[PDB]
Amino acid sequence: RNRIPGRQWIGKHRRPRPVSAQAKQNMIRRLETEAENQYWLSRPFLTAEQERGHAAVRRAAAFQALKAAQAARFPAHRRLEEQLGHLLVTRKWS
Amino acid sequence: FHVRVTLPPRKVVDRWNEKRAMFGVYDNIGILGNFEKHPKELIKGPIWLRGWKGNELQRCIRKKRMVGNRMFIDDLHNLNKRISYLYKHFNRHGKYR
Amino acid sequence: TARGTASRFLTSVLHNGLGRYVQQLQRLSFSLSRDAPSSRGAREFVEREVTDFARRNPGVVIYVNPRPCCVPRVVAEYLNGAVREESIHCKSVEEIAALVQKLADQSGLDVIRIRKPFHTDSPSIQGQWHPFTNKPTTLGGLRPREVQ
Amino acid sequence: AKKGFRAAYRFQKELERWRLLRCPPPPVRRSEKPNWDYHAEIQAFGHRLQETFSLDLLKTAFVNSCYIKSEEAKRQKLGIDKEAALLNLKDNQELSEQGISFSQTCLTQFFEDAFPDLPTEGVTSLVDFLTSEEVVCHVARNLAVEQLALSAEFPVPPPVLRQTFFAVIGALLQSSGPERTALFIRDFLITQMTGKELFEMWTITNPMGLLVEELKKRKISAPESRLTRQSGSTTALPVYFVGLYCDRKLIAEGPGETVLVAEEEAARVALRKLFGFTENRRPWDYSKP
Repeated sequence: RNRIPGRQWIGKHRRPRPVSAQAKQNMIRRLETEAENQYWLSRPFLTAEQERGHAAVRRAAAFQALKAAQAARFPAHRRLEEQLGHLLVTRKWS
Repeated sequence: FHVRVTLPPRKVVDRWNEKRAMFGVYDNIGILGNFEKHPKELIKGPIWLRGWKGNELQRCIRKKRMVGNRMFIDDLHNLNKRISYLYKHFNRHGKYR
Repeated sequence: TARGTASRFLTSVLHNGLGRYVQQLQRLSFSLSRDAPSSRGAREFVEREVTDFARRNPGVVIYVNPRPCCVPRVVAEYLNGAVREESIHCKSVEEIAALVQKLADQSGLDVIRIRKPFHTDSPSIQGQWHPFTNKPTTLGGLRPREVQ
Repeated sequence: AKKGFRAAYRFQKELERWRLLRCPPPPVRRSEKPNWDYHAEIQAFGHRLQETFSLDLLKTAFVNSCYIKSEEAKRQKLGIDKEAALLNLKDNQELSEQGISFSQTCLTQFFEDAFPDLPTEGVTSLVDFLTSEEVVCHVARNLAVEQLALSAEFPVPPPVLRQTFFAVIGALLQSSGPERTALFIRDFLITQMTGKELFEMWTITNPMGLLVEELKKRKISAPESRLTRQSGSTTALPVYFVGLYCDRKLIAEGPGETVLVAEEEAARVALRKLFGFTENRRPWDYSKP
């Protein structure tokens, strides 16, 4: 006897749904977490000047690793043991 | 999907009969034979198919060129229709244009 | 599906494992083929493993028949009276050895969905709840409305 | 006309399964089936229970008078000369008697030492229950004693299987001292008593009179039936709890559908405490000295 014209949550008339005390709790909890976040995000150990190139040694080597990893790709060695090993199918017990 | 209730007679094949035992006997004829007769000559079959290959269209058009005028009216006609169908199906249809 | 099959509660045969463990596998009978390829794995297991397996499991009898047969099978038989069939057909030696080692340590009780993980007797030690257990007693066992 | 051999042949297996379903096969001796070596079985039997038998005595143990009588029937009707070497077979009679006597002696000592408060009739009935046709038949069946027994009529009727089983015991008593056979009996017999109640195997139908007798014997005066809790008296499903009082102390209490059944139950409980068979009693010891 009460309708919600169209689709429930979409159009220019929607279902009225109210905010609840639970939802307020959750929102505030999450805020408090963020506040504490930016407090700890505020104070760097090194300055911007001090941190220049502080590892350029490692970051070159990481990339050398990433390169070598690909350089290593070739079709694998094929060995005698497999081709002749296949002959073991006909093995006779006599 | 009703299946056989009675066992068949076990088929005895002697693989040592003349045909299977002689199989592939003259195959190397050219090489071991100081090449004179080439292995194509070992082929016993339809007169337009010997030592030659092709997909369905080539088979049909080949047969029509070689043995065509010795054909019966009906198989000749069906040969013409088949050549037509295969022709426009290979040329005008497919996924890979 | 669990509504398709039967079920059993968790069980031991003859209260096994209480007094002593009695290994439940009784006889083990292989049938291989000396000539045919599908029995290849079954052959090697007979050469290398069967000796050491028999030494390790004094209780189980092991029968081994080469016969003109196309699908190598091993038939386990249990102290329970249960019989279990396997095909060792076209398997490696490590695979035969593994399978036989699975057969060795099973009860022979059927593999079917077990209803609850534990079988208890006398679960109830010190008491078992009944509706009156926690209610207070009154004077002269009088009802709620009664007069004496 | 080139068929599946795989098809027809595979269907042959189904056809056989259906034959086995509509006519159940009569049970056949494992000795008559394809894989059998009797000496290997005998040796293995002993090896898997960790017992030392002179194989002579064990072979003696599985021989029954029935097997001998049938062997003589065949020796007479086929004109075959058997008698001497067949009379040398030495049936299990002596071994079975040794077995039962020492077995009952053993159990009786076990219960006597475990539950000091049981009356003569009690240890009598318990022993009678562990040695009962049913229980021994069961345990014997599961140890593959039925399979290894030589007798006519392969289903091997219970009175046979029992003899056969105790024959093994006597045979152990010869090879190993009473100390070893003690452990065996307490392992494969006493365990059958796990979970079962006292008056389940007593069958005594007069709980009240027996309770009064035991209380008189204990110099305890007056068992008094008193009604503790009851839910619904007018319902098709009433519930009663009768307590039993000896000098204002509550000796036991029980549930029921009527006042009578409740009395009986409280009596059972009292009897259980007095005699010592209770849910709280220590589980049976297992240790190997």
